[PDB]
Amino acid sequence: QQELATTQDQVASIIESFVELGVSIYDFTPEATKGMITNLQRNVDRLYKLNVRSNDPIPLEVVQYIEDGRNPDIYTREFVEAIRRSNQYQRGKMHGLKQLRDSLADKIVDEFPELKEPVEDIIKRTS
Amino acid sequence: DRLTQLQICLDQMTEQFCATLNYIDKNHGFERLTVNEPQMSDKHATVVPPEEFSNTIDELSTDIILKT
Amino acid sequence: YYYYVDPETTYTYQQPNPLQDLISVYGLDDISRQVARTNLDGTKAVKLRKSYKNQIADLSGKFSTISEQQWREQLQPPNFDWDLCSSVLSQFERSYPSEFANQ
Amino acid sequence: ALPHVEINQVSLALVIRNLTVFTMKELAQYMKTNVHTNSAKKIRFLQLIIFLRTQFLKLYVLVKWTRNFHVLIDLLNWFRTTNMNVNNCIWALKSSLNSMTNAKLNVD
Repeated sequence: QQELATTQDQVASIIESFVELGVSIYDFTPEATKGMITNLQRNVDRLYKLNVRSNDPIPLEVVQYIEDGRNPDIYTREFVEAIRRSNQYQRGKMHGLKQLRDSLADKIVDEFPELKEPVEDIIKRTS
Repeated sequence: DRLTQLQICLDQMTEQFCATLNYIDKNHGFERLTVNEPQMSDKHATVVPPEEFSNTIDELSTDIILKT
Repeated sequence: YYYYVDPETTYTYQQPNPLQDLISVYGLDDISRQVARTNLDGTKAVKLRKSYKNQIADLSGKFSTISEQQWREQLQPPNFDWDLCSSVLSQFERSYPSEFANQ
Repeated sequence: ALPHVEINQVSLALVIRNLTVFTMKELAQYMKTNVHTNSAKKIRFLQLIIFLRTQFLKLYVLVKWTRNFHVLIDLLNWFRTTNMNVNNCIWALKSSLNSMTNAKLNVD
């Protein structure tokens, strides 16, 4: 997490260099803004190496929210509700499907007794 | 007559093999897991109560036995 | 009977078993505690802006919500000239430009 | 063991890397176009610094959100795969009935 913290810190440093550089070119001495743009490019190169050190990896709604201007907190939140709702959905399908399996299986059990013993093996297999 | 009834009963066996799974694969319920069961958004889930779902499972499980 | 338990194998219940609390199995309960609509105490954990206004609020200045994928499609170090650039920026006269807001 | 996909996501050193590459290309292009002309270099430079500034706002948002990326999606991708696996059999069950009439063959 320290790499993310230092690359984020330098990100804030260089965006602050864009702030003070814009204020400097608005309220315009050369050495201040020349040293400010060399600090800009230096912070750029530290973005290069710092993020090369970091290395972290419509379906890709993240970048869509970054470009359009949305908060990915609702993205990952809808992902929590999607994994929970999908878990209850699949488990519900398997529950009702098991109800059909033992319901119809027991119906065949009371249908004929000579087929009851093997279908018991069917309801006891894959265990 | 005697030859057609076998084909009709067979086609009904297949149509029941599909229709029996069609209802469960479309209308069913979730599970409480350990916290809650119903989601706040139940627009496309059309959750049916477990009573009519169980009775429907019993009926669809009975029709195939009757036809058999 | 034929085709009766013919694939003699223990095709076990699917390894990511939905019968188990998969949120607790994969350890996604902390991020759930962080991003859920309801907090662990009980109050509504919403109050999140539809935009990233909190993180531009971590910065300073007016930020009106306004390319990168195209860069990802076609990806070593660029070039630069110091004396030529310093000679380029050495020009800005003290006269004010046109009309643009400092908002 | 759950299948771990590799596509659908892009690394971070790539987005910042080609980012600042594109920004340096902008500083070179505007650097070559401002010299030729009288009051357009100023507003043009302000436009460049504010546009780069807001793209870098977007990247500030991404970097702050990143606090790995591949693992948090593959689970839901698999949960989406299983549902389709449940739905793929019904169409075959419908095609079998159509395949049975060709085998079925009263007499006058």
